Amino acid sequence: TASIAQARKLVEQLKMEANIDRIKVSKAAADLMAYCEAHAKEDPLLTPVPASENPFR
Amino acid sequence: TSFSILMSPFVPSTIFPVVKWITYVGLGISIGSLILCLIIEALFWKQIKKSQTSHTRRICMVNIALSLLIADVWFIVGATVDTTVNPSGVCTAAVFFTHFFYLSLFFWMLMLGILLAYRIILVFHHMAQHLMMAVGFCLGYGCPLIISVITIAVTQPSNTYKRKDVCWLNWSNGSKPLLAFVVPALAIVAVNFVVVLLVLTKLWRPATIIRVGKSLLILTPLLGLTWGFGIGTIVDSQNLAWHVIFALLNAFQGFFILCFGILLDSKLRQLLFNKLS
Amino acid sequence: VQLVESGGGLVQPGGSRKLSCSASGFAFSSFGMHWVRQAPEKGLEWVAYISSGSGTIYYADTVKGRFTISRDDPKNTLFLQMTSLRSEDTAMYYCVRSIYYYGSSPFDFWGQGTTLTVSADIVMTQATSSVPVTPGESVSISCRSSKSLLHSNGNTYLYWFLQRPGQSPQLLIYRMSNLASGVPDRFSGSGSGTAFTLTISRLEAEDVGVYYCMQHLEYPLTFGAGTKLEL
Amino acid sequence: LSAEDKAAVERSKMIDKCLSREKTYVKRLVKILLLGAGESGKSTFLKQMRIIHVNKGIHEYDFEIKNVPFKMVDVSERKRWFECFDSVTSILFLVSSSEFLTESLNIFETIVNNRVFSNVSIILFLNKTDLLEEKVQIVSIKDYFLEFEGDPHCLRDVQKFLVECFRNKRRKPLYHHFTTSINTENIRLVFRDVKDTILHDNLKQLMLQ
Amino acid sequence: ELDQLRQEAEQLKNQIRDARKACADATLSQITNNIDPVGRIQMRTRRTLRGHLAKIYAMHWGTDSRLLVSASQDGKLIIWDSYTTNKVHAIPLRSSWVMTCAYAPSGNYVACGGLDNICSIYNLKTREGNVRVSRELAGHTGYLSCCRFLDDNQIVTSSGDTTCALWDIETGQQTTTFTGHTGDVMSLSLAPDTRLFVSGACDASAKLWDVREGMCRQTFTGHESDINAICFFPNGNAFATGSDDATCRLFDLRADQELMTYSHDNIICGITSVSFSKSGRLLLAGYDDFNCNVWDALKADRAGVLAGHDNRVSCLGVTDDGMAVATGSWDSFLKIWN
Repeated sequence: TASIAQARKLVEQLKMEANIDRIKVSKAAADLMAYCEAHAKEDPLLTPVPASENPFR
Repeated sequence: TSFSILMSPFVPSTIFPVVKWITYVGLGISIGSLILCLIIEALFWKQIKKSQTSHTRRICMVNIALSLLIADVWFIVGATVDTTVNPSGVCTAAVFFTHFFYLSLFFWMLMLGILLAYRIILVFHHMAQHLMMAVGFCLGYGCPLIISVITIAVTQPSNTYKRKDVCWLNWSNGSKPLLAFVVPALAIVAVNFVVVLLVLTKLWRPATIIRVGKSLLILTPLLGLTWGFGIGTIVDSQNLAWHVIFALLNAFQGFFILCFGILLDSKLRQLLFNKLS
Repeated sequence: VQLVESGGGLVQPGGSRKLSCSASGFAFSSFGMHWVRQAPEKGLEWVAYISSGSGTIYYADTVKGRFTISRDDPKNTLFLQMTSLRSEDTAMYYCVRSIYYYGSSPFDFWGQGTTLTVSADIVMTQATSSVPVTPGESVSISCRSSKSLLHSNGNTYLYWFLQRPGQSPQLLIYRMSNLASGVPDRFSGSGSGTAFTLTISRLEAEDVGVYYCMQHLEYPLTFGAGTKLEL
Repeated sequence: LSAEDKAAVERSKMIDKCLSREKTYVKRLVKILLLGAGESGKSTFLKQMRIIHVNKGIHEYDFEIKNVPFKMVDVSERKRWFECFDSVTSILFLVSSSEFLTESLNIFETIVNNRVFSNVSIILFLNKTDLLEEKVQIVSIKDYFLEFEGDPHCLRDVQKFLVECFRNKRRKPLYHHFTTSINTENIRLVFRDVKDTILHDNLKQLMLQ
Repeated sequence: ELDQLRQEAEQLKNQIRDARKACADATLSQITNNIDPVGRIQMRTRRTLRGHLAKIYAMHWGTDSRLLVSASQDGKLIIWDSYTTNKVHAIPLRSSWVMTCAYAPSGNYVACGGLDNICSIYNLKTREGNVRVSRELAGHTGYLSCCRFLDDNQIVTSSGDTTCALWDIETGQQTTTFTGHTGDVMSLSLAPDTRLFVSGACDASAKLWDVREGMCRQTFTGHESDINAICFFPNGNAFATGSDDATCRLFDLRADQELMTYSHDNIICGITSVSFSKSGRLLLAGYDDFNCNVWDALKADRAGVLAGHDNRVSCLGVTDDGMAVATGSWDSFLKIWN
């Protein structure tokens, strides 16, 4: 009864999640490095800025 | 120069050739142990700051060590400087300084005893950290300053703060400035004694003997119970052997502080051995 | 929010008076408070400042020491005690609310204030005492300063207030750039160190009146003559 | 500073004062979890203390036993969130000695062995002891399979077995009591346990033990 | 019929496992064997924000990268000026057992919540000048782990009742309820576009939810214990988790599988917080060994160590300009690093 309904919900959710579009890990790696290289100069913790501009130095 | 000269008005001439050397050896070991203790405290200060009660205790420890270092150096100075050639300057500055810093030692030990009593009896009582700092520094250094300055102001113009032979302080059928050290110090010792018993009152309620003995021997040097032997060196001249006991248990007080109040704590031992490797 | 001031009136030469402000509808203990004067036909002028916690107190150098400031937080009542009142003190006084934390809006509320009649510091020139305008046309107003207000912390501390005819001033511009709450977004302004032009796009009615400019860079706070937009 | 910083700074200082004024109170406050594995017994016991005192999620109860601020917290799986209670002085664990107790014992074992609770003492209240006495006197199945102390006793051997079962899942002290049906005194008997707890904590902090 | 549905669920799980195995053409580490390591990044304590009276459990930065809301177990919620170490506000909470905080993107609001099962939203900019409770949001059966604002009138909560909620603050009613977790939800993070979010929930499983639709859009697994921290790479197409199994992991939504594990053999304590640097080059993770570390995200090596905390680091956060990073630990101290 109730267990049947819970199992139906679980099966429907698994079906909905299974059919989603998937891409290779290489594209994920490429996009992560693309973001990291695109904004390297604007990452002050990664690249420390001069104290004359730093709001904490 | 005997250590008992702090408490004792007199030192027997027969035992003096041994008592003076006991005092020199003990004072060397004491100054060395105090230097080592304060170096350890400064180096490991940031690694031991865990609780407010332990914080106040470590403050009292550091101040006791500082007071005994200063006063031990000053006592050796007063022992090495002749009175006839230097009626002033040294040997009167030395006297006031050594008196003040011994009162600092004894009043910091009293502060440690009061802290123990306050943390054992008034368990549900808390008071501002800076206000405890205020009381501790006002009693441990304010009271010694007040007492020693009053003594010098009531003695020096009449030339009694000086001694005759060894540059410490006088008591001879007249002006008695020595009772500005013997009276307070031993009084404090009495108080500390009560405190020690109270702690035993709490450690005998339930390795009971081992723990009780460890507590007793970690509290006797830091609360200065050994200074109670001074009573004897005022009560009688020698009798059996009071001056020898005084020198053997009180001159090395810095050594005992280092060995027990520093080198018997498990955490400090672990940190020091890890650093030394 | 409501600051209701009381105590005004006429005094004989010399004498004394105690003005008060009742604060209702805000956390008066958290707000610093100012007393700001205004001569009957002249510009504004600053009188005194009491801080949150009844600590910092600043006085106008003109009548300093002859008056004092105080606050009563439980009663939410502010006080200014004037002593030895000469004719130069004849002005309408206003009690002003200002809170100081990052991003706050100092001088955000003004009472109606009360009249009080009797029978180096930085200077700003209000270059014009009047600008004729036609409603619906954009207007722009000039104040000149005698020192840079761009402090090293990145701020600039000039303020623009508006007294509409018969009212108490309302903050238009706080800190040389910003816009207060309750004023239309058509008000703005810009400037550089020692110069500023206030901009009103789409001048509407009720914008007639006098615009005032003040320095909260250091003390005292100095006021200009105020430009009277006429219509 | 541009003085609008100065006022700003002053504001911060005021806030600091307030926080300092609360530090001393936070130390003065004693926290006690209430873990009882049931609903009726906890309600009755809290009702008794509330009668003594008067004369949502967590149900914080605030009271005083001898002019000491006391907060009793009284909050499946309890693993990550159940770690904010490592700041409490005690854990009052109410179980009834007239209803058998494997689940109560297992919950006790999970509680006590947690590193969250190493600096937290535990006060084992065994209540409904009148019910236990009646259950033993009147012919009823008595605790068995390790109770080598005689089932048909009056009151003592069964109690000793219960406690010596409760003190055995420990690899701060573990107090215990045998309060009666409701009780006559309950606040002065938790006050003693918390005072001994804090005294031992103070003694440890003074390297004096 | 129950057995048939269980078999169908097992078949679907096998299909999902095979699909995720398919796209794993190469491990993320292999494509990173040619990137210049960032080396040792030594960050000092520019500011120490002291004043909390007890354990700090959560912290949040402002969008101006200067204001900061921190939140501790003593019942206080303090707003600091990071630049000047000034306490802008001190908000006393009605329930001390509180384990989250948030700072509205517009800066007009902050949020908090905890063991009272309530998400309290406070108005910072009121005419009356005090920070008052704008709304108490109620409806969660369990304790509240984390709350984030999408905007000034929509908030998102996660609770230890296997449930997240999207609330309309004006009405006060759950506009959407997200269900599907098995265990207690511990942390959620919102994407930069504020249309999606991710959640970790004590069942070693993470879920990407759609705010508008309300359905569990994606799921991820791989961890071994409670997931205590979660955040997005600063583009909303990656997210990193920390767990009590002493292992951080970087997942990607589109690849729909695990990409890296940040771990060390000397790391045996769990992970309390994670937050990315602005460029995504640094993942700063808080731990229970009293320390906070800094991983070069793209190389899985340890770029730095933010030692300085005497107790467990419970929260950390990198600004919106990436200038500083704030760490709050159970030592009642908050520290700004740059």
